[PDB]
Amino acid sequence: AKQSLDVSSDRRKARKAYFTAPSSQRRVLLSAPLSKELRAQYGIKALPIRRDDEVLVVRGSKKGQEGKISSVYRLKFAVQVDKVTKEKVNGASVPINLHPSKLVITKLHLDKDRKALIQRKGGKLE
Amino acid sequence: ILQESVLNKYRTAGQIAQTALKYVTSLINDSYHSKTTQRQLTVPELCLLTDSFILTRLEQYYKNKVNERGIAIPTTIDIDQISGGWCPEIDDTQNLLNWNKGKDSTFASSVTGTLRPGDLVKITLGVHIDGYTSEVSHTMVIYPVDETKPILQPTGPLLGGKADAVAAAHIAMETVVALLACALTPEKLPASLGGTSSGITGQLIRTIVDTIARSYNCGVVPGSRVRRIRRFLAGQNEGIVAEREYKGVVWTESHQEADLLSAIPSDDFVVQSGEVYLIDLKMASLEHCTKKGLVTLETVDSYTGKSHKAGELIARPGAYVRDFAQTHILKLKTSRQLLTKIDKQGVYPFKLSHLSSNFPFVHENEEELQSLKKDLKSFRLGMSEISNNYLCVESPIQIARWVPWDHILKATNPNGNLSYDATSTLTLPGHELPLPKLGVSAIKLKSLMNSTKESISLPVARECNTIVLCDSSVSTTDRPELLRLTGGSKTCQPSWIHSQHELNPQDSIVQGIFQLATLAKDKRFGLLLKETQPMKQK
Repeated sequence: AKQSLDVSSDRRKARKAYFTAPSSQRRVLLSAPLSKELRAQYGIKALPIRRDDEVLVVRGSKKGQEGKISSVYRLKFAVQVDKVTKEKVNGASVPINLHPSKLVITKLHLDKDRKALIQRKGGKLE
Repeated sequence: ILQESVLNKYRTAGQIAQTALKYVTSLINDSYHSKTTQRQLTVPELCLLTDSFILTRLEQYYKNKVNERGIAIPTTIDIDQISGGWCPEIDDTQNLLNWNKGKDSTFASSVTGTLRPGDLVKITLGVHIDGYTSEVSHTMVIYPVDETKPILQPTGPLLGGKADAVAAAHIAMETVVALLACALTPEKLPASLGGTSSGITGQLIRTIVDTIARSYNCGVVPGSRVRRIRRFLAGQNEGIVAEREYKGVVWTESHQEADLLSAIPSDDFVVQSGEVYLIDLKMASLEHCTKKGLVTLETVDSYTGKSHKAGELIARPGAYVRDFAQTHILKLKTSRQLLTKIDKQGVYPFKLSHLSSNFPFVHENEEELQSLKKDLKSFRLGMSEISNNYLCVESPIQIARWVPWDHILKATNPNGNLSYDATSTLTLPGHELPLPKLGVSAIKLKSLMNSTKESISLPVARECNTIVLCDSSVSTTDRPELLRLTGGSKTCQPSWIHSQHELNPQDSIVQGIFQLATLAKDKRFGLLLKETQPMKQK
């Protein structure tokens, strides 16, 4: 149960907030957990998913498939992985929209900012 | 059907083309290699003087006897990555400088018009008489001049991927000439290369050319062909105008896809006697390609606002093509007069400077050049309305580009076969499928090429000849022989190059090539290859 008077339990307000959230909030909303090995290596549980990291699909019909994040389509709350597609006979290939909470990060794309994020979340890289 | 008169017309056109090519080679050597000339000639000046020399030589032959004669392919000079279509007008120099201000230095030779050491300069020109066409194209190399030596010679050979491309193109030209000459004496074809009772096929042509390109670590640029030439139908505009009947062998991105996996041209033909064949070969160096990729072409426009890319060339094509199936009465008098002159020209691609009454100039004068430019400004005014109503089209400027296969495989196209560029002016390349097996269209492939960061450009070398298969009756000496109308050891003499590759002799196709070279070098009991000689000038 909530204890703050500044937090709302109203379903209508929560859903309006989710569906009108801007792009910077959608980045936080589209977080993904790390794998077991990465979790032990970095000491953190989940990160906001970004464009160049490698994932494992752990739910849905495409379960067990791996690949690199191709795009983070925040407008449609989805991510697209390069190896996870649907094909037609005329040669068409349509990316599968995957939700990042149904993925698992297996390799992180590290930069200065990402390292700072891990270290301020309590990571212990290298 | 061949005849003495047809053969004579082909011989005359070929001699004119050889003389023009020798003239431009001498001009390049005087401007950059001999360095005796005070002023260095630039590319548009070279093209203009070449066209004038061709017209003045052609005026003397077949007067009041032939309905149509003139320049078949306007003089084109291409540099390195630029694979064709570069015949700029003289009134576009300041335009090119202004357009390419703030760009890279990669196309500096073409932007400025001044050649630079190490450049692969490809010269292409063709002459038609009564619709009987002879075309020639030769790659040469620009070298720095030595100083210590008494005699002007290069400091060293051309080295690297450009040398690989030049060698591949030259050896492919020689081997194809020998193979097509073996069609007249089929019993002389080497046993391993093909059957003693078997003829020459486009399959054999393709596999020999591919073997040579693979040996020299080069690709075959998708514009290459070995086709048959008929009266008024020489493929003078192959990517623009369609043809009812086609007999020859082409290379495309589709052929590259099929090779990696293993009106429509097909290699299911036998080379027959008494025919004229054009062989045009472009070899692209794959020196900087550390992976396996696809060789394609990027088209040049005149819009500097279409992107922010630093290594992009901005230019406007100089050659136009008249579409005689389209009729529309223009509203400008200048436009109507220009259309009358364009219809006077013919079914060959033309330059606006070719349409001036002053051109060709009797005496190269400053006032003559000024009068030509004065005509040229009004010609541009008329040309804008002529092209706005689809009466003429531009023959494109193309750059050879390399796209790696992993990007194509990872890319997703939601439309597949159905996607096509509907804003394209020309129907033939607009409705194109470079990858029939993968369902990747031309517009999709252009998008992938532009999106790649590893899509680089490739230097290209070019060799193109015209040959006639003269029978026992048609030839002088009562034996069949191959008459090379243009090209050979007098005009298309190779530059000084050195390559680290060679054909590995442990291949049957390579052994057949070597046997063909032996039979060519034999002049008594082998192949008879009679080369057309340039006429004298001074």
